[PDB]
Amino acid sequence: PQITLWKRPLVTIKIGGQLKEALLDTGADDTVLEEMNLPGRWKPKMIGGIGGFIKVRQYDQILIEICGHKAIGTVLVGPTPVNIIGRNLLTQIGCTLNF
Amino acid sequence: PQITLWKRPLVTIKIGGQLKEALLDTGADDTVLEEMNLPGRWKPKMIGGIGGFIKVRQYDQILIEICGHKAIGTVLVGPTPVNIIGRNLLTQIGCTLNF
Repeated sequence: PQITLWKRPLVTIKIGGQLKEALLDTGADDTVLEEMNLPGRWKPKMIGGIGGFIKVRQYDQILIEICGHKAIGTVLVGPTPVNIIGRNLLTQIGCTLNF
Repeated sequence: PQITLWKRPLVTIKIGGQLKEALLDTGADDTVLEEMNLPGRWKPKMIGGIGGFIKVRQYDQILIEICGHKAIGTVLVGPTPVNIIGRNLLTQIGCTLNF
């Protein structure tokens, strides 16, 4: 799919049996999702953005279907107001920027 | 140019006669640059991201050369640790996401 940018690049994702909307974000090193329950063992971690760092939980090898393309990777969970699909997963679905 | 995402999508921009590096960011509604001097008249504004909002100065119709492609649009200036090229300018250079 070719996605233009006049609107926020929001896509449908499926994780843990749940359906959600997430932002395909070229400016995020990592993938960070709003609060939700995931497969158990996690490591503490912090992430920075504009205006301040937040604490998040890091889960490894998590399956995530992004607009129909499966990918497994590290997923962080914490107090972000929007679901963010970062480069770690964008590279897995073969996503690129073009102009 | 086709840009993959294994590394941060940083490009060379030219603004106000200055050369800088900026992040092509699909997750930013606006374009926000680190502190710098611009063409005079500006309006106050705030932007939110992960962990907290910051105050910025909004400048209108600012010329900006992004990796060789000129674009004129609104550019914000404030305390961001990285130069961010948002969707308002990404649409002007015909930038799209593809997978």
